[PDB]
Amino acid sequence: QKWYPAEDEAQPKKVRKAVRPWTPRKSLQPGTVLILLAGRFRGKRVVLLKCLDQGVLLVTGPFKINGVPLRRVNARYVIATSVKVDLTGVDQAKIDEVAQPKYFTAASEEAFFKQGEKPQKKPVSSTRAADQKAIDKALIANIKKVDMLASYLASSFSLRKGDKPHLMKF
Amino acid sequence: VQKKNPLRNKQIMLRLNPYASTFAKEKLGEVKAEEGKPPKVPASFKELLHEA
Amino acid sequence: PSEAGHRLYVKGRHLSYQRGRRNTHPKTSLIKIEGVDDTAAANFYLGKRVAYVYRAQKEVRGTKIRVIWGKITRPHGNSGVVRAKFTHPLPARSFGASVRIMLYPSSI
Amino acid sequence: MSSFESVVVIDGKGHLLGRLASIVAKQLLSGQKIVVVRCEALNISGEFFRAKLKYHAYLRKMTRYNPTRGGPFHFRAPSRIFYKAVRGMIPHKTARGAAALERLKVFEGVPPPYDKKKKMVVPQALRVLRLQPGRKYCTVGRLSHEVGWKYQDVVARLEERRKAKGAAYYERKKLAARQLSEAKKAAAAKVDPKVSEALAAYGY
Amino acid sequence: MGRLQEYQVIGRHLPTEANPNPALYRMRIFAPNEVVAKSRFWYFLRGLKKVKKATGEIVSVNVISEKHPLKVKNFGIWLRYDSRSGTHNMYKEYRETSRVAAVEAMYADMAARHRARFRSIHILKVVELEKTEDVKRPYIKQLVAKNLSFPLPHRVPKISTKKIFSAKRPSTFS
Amino acid sequence: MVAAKKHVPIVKKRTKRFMRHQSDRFKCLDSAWRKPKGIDNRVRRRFKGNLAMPSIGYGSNKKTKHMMPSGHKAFLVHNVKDVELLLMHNRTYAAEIAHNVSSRKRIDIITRAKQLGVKVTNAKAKVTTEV
Amino acid sequence: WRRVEVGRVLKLENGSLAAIVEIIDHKRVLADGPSSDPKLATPRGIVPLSRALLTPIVIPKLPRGARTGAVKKAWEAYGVDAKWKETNWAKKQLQQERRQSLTDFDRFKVMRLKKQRRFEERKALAKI
RNA sequence: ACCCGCACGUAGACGUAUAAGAAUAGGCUCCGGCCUCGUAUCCUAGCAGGCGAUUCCUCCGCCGGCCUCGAAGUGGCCGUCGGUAAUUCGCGUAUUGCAAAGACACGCGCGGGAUCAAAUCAGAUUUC
RNA sequence: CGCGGGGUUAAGGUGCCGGAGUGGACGCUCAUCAGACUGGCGCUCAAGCGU
Repeated sequence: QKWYPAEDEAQPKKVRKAVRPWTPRKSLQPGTVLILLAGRFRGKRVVLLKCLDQGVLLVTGPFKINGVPLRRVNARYVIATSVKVDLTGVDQAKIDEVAQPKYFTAASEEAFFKQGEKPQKKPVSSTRAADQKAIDKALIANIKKVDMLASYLASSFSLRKGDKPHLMKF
Repeated sequence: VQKKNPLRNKQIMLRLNPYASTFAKEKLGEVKAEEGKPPKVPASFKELLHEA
Repeated sequence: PSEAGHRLYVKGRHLSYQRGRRNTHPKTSLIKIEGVDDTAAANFYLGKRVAYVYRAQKEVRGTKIRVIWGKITRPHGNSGVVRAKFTHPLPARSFGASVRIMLYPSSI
Repeated sequence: MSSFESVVVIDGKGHLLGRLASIVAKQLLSGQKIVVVRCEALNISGEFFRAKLKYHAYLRKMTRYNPTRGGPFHFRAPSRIFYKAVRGMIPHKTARGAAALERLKVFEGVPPPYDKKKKMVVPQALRVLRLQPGRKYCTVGRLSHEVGWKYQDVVARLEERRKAKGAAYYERKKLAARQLSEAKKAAAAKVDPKVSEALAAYGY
Repeated sequence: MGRLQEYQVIGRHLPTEANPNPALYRMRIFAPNEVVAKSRFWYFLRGLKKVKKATGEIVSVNVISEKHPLKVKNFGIWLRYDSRSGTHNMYKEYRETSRVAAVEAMYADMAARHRARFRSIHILKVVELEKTEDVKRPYIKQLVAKNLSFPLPHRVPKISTKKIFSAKRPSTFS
Repeated sequence: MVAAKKHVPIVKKRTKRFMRHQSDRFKCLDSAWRKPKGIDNRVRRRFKGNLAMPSIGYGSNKKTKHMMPSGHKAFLVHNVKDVELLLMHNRTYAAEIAHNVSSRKRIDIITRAKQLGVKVTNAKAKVTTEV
Repeated sequence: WRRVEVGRVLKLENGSLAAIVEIIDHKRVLADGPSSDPKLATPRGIVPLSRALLTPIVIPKLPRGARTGAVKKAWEAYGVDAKWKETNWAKKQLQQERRQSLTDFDRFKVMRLKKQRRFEERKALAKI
């Protein structure tokens, strides 16, 4: 580059560690109902739309049914159930659009005078709200078509007394 | 700098033994026995086995 | 009016540390999980996170609740006890205390 | 199978002393609150006179000076005998042992805050499962009778009053069983049976 | 002593120019594996015919499997036990489905009742009482009696040892 | 980017000090380590539950020896010429102004060290900020 | 109550039935299990009495020492599979096998249908 | 008990639900029958659980009356009021963006003043 | 026998103190202070003895 190395700083050797695609569990299929185990939507049943990369999953619990917005989650923090909802009608182009890894990203007088003040909680969007509605429309229609499933996705999962997760059949 | 087990690392085994790939490919570890009807055990051997 | 609890952890009891008879090693803790009474059942909770929750005396981040996080490493014995390692060793006054075995990392 | 409960009420009738004591001590050190009712009905294997003379050997251990400080205090109640049996197997010289022993409540008969609750039994210490039928056994309560306990007849009467109140519980409970079962049948008459075959296929 | 197996150990002296073609001594040894069978065979041929391991070799070591291990039968075993006082000869009956099982029971019985070791017992012979009435042990004759049928009272139910507390007192009518 | 060098993680095999045996009981005994020389001294015989003695196995890694938690090594400076010796070693060494340096000489050292890119451990010494 | 005898079928531990062919000792029996259901089948062999529970079904005339064909003929003649199907132990077993097979959605449907049935029993009890 | 001033909010809750006894060579019961198995029963839906409906008189909780509980003290019935998905919806739950300091009210306390009832040594001290 | 992390063992143990089985198969023993490959508590189809 521009500067001669001004100190005997050793460059790193070439690591032979390549990047290969993550292989998800056989239970992580598109449309599988997932139980979240951590976060602020902890214990809520959502629907997996697309499996992303490096363990991340694109999930959305139809906001109308359960208040879980179009979000990402690590696969090691979800339990895959045996129920798989049909995704026929949900636009895969819209799913692929929201699945890009940049959708969930983002000195003067006012800069000084805002120091020490609480940040304002941002309102959401006008296009992200429409994106949620676009995916939810067909998803909710399919979920209503499925018998009894809408009341299933609206109820939070919890452990009662005597229930052993090691002997269950999730 | 780091000893790698050839029984766990297949590349190290291929480095030390170039025959490992075609040993696994041609299944020389699951070789079958010679075909044909095997004969029966002689009666003398059986009367010797269950003696007094 | 939901009127229902929200528990997503298995209750556990921190029995003691890994030890012989006159030599105690606080770096590893022996924990009994409720419902786990065999090595095969203990094999399910291997790798799962464990939380020791306690109120101390004093609010720090708006609350008095502090938590020491750890992980189940291996089964112990034949009765379903597990060995667990925490960032720092668990307090010796928590011998016989309630710990929370979480359901993550999940391979289900 | 394995359960973590608020408090375990253990009905001490027909239980071996040492085996129930070991299970109770392990539970106390594990962090379980244990109360033991009917401590007079615990059983010791062998004969009367063997445990009798062993307990006289225990009373014979007396200090030379005044029995006020450091001497072996001889408590003649059966629950105190069970408490001694538990205490000998708990590290009482440490604070952990003190906490484990303070987690335990021993009682004679079934006290009023403990006759409203279900009483458990320990199959690993029951006399009918551990002792051979040809062997003999002695009762801790009548052992206490023959060493010097002064409170046996009294708990016998308030025990039989408790049994009379339990007979009241089951005439009320047979009554409750009548309307519960006939409500079950009258509900099966109006069972709208799609839910019925669904629950039958699902097991319930 | 563990999973004992009946081994047919054939062994002979080493062949010499003066004495070729030895006698091929064969013995049946109940041992857990082949190494014990060979060692016991030499221990016995050192005793009997005076050949040694250094001057002898093993012709063959074959497993003698039971012909009909699904049929219960009567075994009578003769044995010599070296006690503190001296050697004594005994004879005992066992109701087993295999000769191996009878010898295993024999070892357990003589360990329990007479405190006899593996090295202090010499199994003279193991025979099968094919004919009824050949059995002389009263316990075995009770089992061989006409139309046997006995109930099982006070049957302790197999409860879990990790189930600490039970709500209902158990019953022993099963 | 200005920090210390890239170094291997700093591992201290033991953080506590080796106290002299029975130095907590007697006020005439300083806590500086003295090797016990008695034959029946259980610290010297290394019985269980006793004091450990300093051994060469407790030594620090040669790549992180003498290194501060920031990653620099301490370099005692008495004047401005001494911080100038760290022109080519700004990432490996940090300036430690000596305890008997006056205030104005301390100001001279701190100013030059900032220009050279050398960290000063005791820059909050007998100086203050004027607006 | 029940006595061990030739023809006494007994449930072992694994949800299987085995008829006693001959009594070996006070603690062990020879038993053979010829059936068509793979779950109720049992290989012929020594069965310890401690690990077996006597079933009130009896083969009427089983000759002692009967080999697998005769025991299978008697088994099909009486209909031991059907009588094991009707008795309480297998109804409890089927209830347990169905109980362990509920998923999370099946458990939710069970609780909801139990709520409907429960409201209806509350109405039936409020009638009383 | 009041008047001024001052100070601070768990040897281990997360559904921490479940009462005869007596026997274990028998017990339960609807009188049909039942019993290895507490591997059971209840309860378990909604912003850490909202609004408006449709719709149900089911459940819970608070106060009064009638009685019940002494063993180391409690529950039932009726009545008032409030909430209440058994069924079906329209609304809000989001950027906390893949798990990691404001006001009011209620209490425990003090530092002085005097307010009752007492104790110790009319007059000195002390006690909720 | 240097300072640590992980794994596996020896001798000895797995009723509680005390980490780990009230593990399994076969028998024997009730001792008015049995016995313990017992230290205490305590144990008796053992927590004793032999395999």
